[PDB]
Amino acid sequence: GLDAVRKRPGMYIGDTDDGTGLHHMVFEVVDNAIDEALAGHCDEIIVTIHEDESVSVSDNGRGIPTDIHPEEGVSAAEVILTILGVGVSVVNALSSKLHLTIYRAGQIHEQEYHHGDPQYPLRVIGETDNTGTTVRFWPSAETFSQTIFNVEILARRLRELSFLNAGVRIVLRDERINLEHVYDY
Ligand SMILES: Cc1[nH]c(C(=O)Nc2nc3c(O[C@@H](C)c4ccccc4)cc(C(=O)O)cc3s2)c(Cl)c1Cl
Repeated sequence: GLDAVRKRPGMYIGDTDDGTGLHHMVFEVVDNAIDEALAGHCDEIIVTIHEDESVSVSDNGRGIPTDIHPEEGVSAAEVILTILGVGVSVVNALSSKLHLTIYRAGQIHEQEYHHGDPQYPLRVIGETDNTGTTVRFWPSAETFSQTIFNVEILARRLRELSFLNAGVRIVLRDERINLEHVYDY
């Protein structure tokens, strides 16, 4: 039901004009990585503001499940990204593009979406000794009247999450000003 999200984004992500809803897009992805840390699976989260104005969030948790979901006939990861915290499916719906990478059970999986529509089924692209999830997303300029992330707004929330989740190392990178901050209680 991502149609409803695109039609009334304010109801799902908050104010699309004043910067709050825009930064909520990053916070929703980070909150999924924090849940992975609370469960004891993740101890490092890297949040990057890219030169292209996109944001990536990488965790070293379990990685989103990749096995086919019986009811849906597609990867569990696709079901989580494409069917309605508000959930990462809201971030996907309101992103012109989203790139998902999963490191799980010795394999690297990827899927790309445009406005929440998968471009191809989740595919294995290589081998890895690591586990975790990376989401890179480009917020839709059709939804958000401002799409430029403020490193100070992200920094304040990441500092809070670092404090509240001691033992998670949170790295904030802003490629636009070559900034890196490490939050580790
Ligand atoms: C940056 C980032 N990281 C994650 C992330 O790691 N999420 C993971 N979710 C699971 C998991 O629950 C799935 C089936 C589920 C997700 C939402 C609601 C209900 C169910 C199950 C398992 C498992 O059984 O191994 C592992 C994971 S890891 C997300 Cl989402 C985002 Cl965004």
